[PDB]
Amino acid sequence: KKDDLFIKAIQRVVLMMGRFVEPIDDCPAGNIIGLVGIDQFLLKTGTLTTSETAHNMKVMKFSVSPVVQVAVEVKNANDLPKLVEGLKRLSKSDPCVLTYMSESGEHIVAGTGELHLEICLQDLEHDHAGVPLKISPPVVAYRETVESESSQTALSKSPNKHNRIYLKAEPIDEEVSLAIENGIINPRDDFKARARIMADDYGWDVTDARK
Amino acid sequence: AKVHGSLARAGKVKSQTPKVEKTEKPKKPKGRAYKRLLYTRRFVNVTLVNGKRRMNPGPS
Amino acid sequence: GKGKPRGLNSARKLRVHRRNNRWAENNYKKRLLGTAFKSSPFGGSSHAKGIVLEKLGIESKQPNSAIRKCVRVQLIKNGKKVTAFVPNDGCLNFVDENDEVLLAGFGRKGKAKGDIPGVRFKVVKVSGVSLLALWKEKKEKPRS
Amino acid sequence: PRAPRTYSKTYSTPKRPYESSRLDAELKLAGEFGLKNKKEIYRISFQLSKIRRAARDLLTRDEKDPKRLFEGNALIRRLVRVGVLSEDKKKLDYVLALKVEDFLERRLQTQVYKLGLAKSVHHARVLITQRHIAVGKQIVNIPSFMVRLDSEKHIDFAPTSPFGGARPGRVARRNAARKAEASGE
Amino acid sequence: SVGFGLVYNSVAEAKKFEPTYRLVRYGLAEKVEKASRQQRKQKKNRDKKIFGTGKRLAKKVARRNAD
RNA sequence: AGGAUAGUGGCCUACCAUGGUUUCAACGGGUAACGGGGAAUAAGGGUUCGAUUCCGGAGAGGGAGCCUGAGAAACGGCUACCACAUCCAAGGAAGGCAGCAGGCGCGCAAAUUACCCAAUCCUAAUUCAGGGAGGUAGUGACAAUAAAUAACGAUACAGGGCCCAUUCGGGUCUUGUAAUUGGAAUGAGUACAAUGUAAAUACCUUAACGAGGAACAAUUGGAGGGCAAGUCUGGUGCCAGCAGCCGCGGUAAUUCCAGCUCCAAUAGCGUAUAUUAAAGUUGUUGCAGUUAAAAAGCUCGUAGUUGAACUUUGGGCCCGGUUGGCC
Ligand SMILES: CO[C@H]1[C@@H](O)[C@H](O)[C@H](OC[C@@]23C[C@@H]4[C@H](C)CC[C@H]4[C@@]4(C=O)C[C@@H]2C[C@@H](C(C)C)[C@@]34C(=O)O)O[C@@H]1C
Repeated sequence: KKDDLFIKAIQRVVLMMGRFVEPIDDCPAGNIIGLVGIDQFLLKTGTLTTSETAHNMKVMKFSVSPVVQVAVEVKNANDLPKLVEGLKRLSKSDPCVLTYMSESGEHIVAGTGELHLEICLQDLEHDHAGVPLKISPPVVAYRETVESESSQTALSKSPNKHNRIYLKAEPIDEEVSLAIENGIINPRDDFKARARIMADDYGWDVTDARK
Repeated sequence: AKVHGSLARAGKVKSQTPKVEKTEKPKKPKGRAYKRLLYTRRFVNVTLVNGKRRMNPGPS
Repeated sequence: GKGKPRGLNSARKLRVHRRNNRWAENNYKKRLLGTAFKSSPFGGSSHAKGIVLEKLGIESKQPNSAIRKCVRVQLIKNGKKVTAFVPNDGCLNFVDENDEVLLAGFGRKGKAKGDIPGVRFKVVKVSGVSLLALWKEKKEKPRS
Repeated sequence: PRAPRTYSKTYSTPKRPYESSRLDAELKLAGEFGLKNKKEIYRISFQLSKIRRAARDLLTRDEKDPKRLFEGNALIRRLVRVGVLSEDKKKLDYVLALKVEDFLERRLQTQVYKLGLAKSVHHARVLITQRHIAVGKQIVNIPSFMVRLDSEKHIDFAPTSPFGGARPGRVARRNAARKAEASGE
Repeated sequence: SVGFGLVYNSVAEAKKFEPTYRLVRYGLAEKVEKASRQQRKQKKNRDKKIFGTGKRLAKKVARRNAD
């Protein structure tokens, strides 16, 4: 597949010695070497080759996973887009942190531990952003569910006071709930086809499955 | 009026469209050749000149 | 007759008259007020990058009956909060809130187009990949 | 820095692009003269409009104007040179009445078919870019060469073409070469 | 093909009025052993940083870096 | 009148006098203002743009000052302040990329930290040295020029050929046709070799190769009207969505998604912003004002614009530049 293959070149080659950096004309195999010009399109890890038949080295599991979460938000509504980009900038800088947006519409940085959060806050304070940040414990995405088979058939008179809607509420089998997300019971499926597969393999009646 | 827009069912027709695969067609000559055949197709063997010259008439 | 100064050396009264009457053109007045630079979501720019705030569903104008699936977007360069209409079928599922999008002009020098009320921009590229390419499955949205 | 190089467009699109009248009028030219696109015919139209207008705002003057007589003879000179205006009828009215079809027969893609080797303008066209016309002693690889009445008695095959000689042909070698291995075991 | 043609009176006469690259093209005189243009600028500017021969400073850094 | 300057000059100083500019727009404000040659469009007038290859002006973060020198208020000179940043041993010291590249921010938006003085020139004590001045290459679908994607045979004959167009069972020497079939040619490309070149890559040249699906496959927008092109097939059912405007969608959509077919332009085609023509909707050319927007409530009046008629006419003559059926 043509996925994520970047046909580019090299801007400069550098061998590092302390903070000083110098251009390099060529570097043979089996050597530590640095280089520029690909940092913008790089994903903080990967394989660099001059061919498509070569393969990608195994993704380092890090053996240490980014787990601890803390929210991050902007001081000003006008300032929201300015330092929202810096999340990607820091994510490149360290090969573990994964900046994303949580299910609460809120941006979460996930670190390995406590002080790994410490290292990535002064850069947002000073280096990768200038605006201060409000740092708060993360908000989690709960949800509300029932199992207790609501007795009275619910009903609500429409604003016209002409129509009403009768209805009932009751639970769902847990594997069905997974299957709704897992796509086995898929809205893209035909109503007929999806009704057959959910009525027999999973506990359902063909009458309701067709509805 | 109505302002409580419902967006969950966006993409309704596309997400329910019957996915039909493109029918393979013989390779189309093009360039001077296309203008050649296009000129001929509309000035020598015009399949439908019914009533008047017609470019895209269906089954009728 | 004809109600205009017509002397051989009356060009002063003729030039100041045209100069004064020129202001009644809507297009000329915009240039000489700099309203595009001063009073506009775009400072004369043809496009602009923005960050999504919310995905809005707007009723169309009469007699049309549709929901237009716009996105409330903040402009990076001036912070103005606007709306943009995401074209083509779906393509609102293509974008997510708090993502990066490119907003272009929407066709009519202002003048909100079509049955869609209160929106004057359309989305072109989201996160750097063209929405049209995503619609035709030419490319895909990188997870960053 | 570097002195700028002057470049100008050689065509101009019609003001209303979509007119069935002028459209299929130019499709009739396209099919008859084997043009590729209508830029190829817009260019001749832009050249024609330029040349007629320059002769049009100059036809406003008397028969004894230095600009006319000096320019017009040169104008007619190239026209009679190429033959879009024939070797007779060398007058200014004939210039402004000159047809686009008149130009399109002075394209080298016309006269290649006319003196054989083609059996088709499109065969004539393709062999031109197939480097199979010797025009003078130099192969011309354009259709719109605007022939000035000289190479007509010089047009023939390329010296290096197998239709001119000296090469036994790419595939014509290939099939003959592998025929030796194909003749038996 | 069409080009220019220059014919001279003698080899040394040509060697004295012809550009060095033409001589190198014809093998009459070898290309000088010369480093690149960019490094030449570097060493020229490094020379600028020293005033004079620099033997006194080269010795001076030698003794001063000894302790 | 003096001072000062290279020199004139309120340019500065002393004293004097009360001027100077202004409704012909002074002054003040804005300028998304560097000026001009010019660029775009354009019947003609115009209108818009001019940061940008040329000519001047100004600036080298902001001001100010100054040495030097013929020439600088210079900044790839210096000092001070402000602002920023720079290494550090804390003691100091070093700074000006709007030069070349190149690296953040910013944005819709913009290329190599490449090679070379061979060319054009310029500088020097000068053939010789140097020049990120310039030139060459890399990126470059800014724009502009030319122009590959295909010929040639026979496929049910589904066409005036002909014995007067018969019986198209007859080469109907010409027109189209089943992705069924054959022989040529050709670059795109690959690369000997030369070569271009300062050295190269490309161009142009050229051996060996290099086409059958000639997968070496051309796309971009469309098909209700404007506006060229379907009332074709399936789905969708005022939903999705489309649509610059009108408008389509409410269960048989010529407009939505697709497929097929067709149309337009074509290595280009749309979209967005601005602008010109269209726009005689800015008006001098050349608008309109009773009712469509618009004749001021009426009159007076300065500036402005406009302003009756009238003065050497006529007649001759001579010299002297002509077209043509009387060269
Ligand atoms: C590798 O990075 C991964 C893992 O660390 C892990 O899977 C982590 O899980 C976090 C949560 C993921 C849940 C689903 C995606 C939907 C609901 C999400 C959660 C909210 O309650 C459950 C876990 C913990 C939550 C919290 C964070 C609010 C989640 C979240 O991301 O919001 O997500 C990050 C991106």
